[PDB]
Amino acid sequence: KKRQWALEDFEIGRPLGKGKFGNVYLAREKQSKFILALKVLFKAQLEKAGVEHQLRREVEIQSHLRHPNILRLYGYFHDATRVYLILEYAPLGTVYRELQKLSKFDEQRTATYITELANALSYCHSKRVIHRDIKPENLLLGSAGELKIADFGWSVHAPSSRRDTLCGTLDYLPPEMIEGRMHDEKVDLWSLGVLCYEFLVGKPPFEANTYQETYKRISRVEFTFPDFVTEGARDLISRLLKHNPSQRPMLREVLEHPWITANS
Ligand SMILES: O=C(O)c1ccc(Nc2nccc(Nc3ccccc3C(=O)O)n2)cc1
Repeated sequence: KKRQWALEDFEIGRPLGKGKFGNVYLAREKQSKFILALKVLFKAQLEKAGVEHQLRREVEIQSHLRHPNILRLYGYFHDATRVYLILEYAPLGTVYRELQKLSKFDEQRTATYITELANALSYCHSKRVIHRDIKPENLLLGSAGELKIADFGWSVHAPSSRRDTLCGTLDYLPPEMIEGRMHDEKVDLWSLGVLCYEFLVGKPPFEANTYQETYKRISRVEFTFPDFVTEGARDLISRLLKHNPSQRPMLREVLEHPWITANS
């Protein structure tokens, strides 16, 4: 690295999105004309949530990991009242919008995203990095439409223990992370299972009206397949969404699954 920037090196463009600790803007590196994403955090909005030692992880991890399906993080710098992150810019938005845009995905688009996803995960896992936060809203799209994993905020070394207060929805967490038990790389395989189901049905398999009824549905692994989901998909999803971490497949089996060869 060896490059410390300032808000003055970038011409902020249109607001890409968000509203949490801050926003994400399209931005232009004045010197080289380079285009990227600049995510701003108000600093104050962070401290009062103690992410200090977690946003620290988001920045450090996502910085060293380099893979075509991982969103690259270039560097960062703090304002007088803020903290900006210099991220790779993903031209086609989040996968979350792609969904509200098509409702469901076909078996080739689902099989392909699941592929790129498994490869990308197999990499982080090659390095004991577990994401634990695979939402279709933490999945971007590169200029050629390839899936790109982002927001390694909840990322962590593994095997590990979850203190973590686990704020938002449970739609994507496995019985172990929700019943606050220990866990490993296998948590990212249950998530891959959910995504697959969501990419094909339009909603997650455990979706509920309350955090509490989802919690049940998850721990008891209670999910059903609408009539259109093909067998080959039910199979893979049923293989991934098994309660016992050790019984879920490896990524090879996922990248080799018969039905997975209905992609690109
Ligand atoms: O549709 C659009 O206009 C749209 C949405 C997304 C992108 N890409 C992009 N690139 C880099 C970072 C990034 N962060 C986010 C942007 C909005 C919401 C959440 C995030 C995030 O941090 O995951 N989003 C481009 C256009």
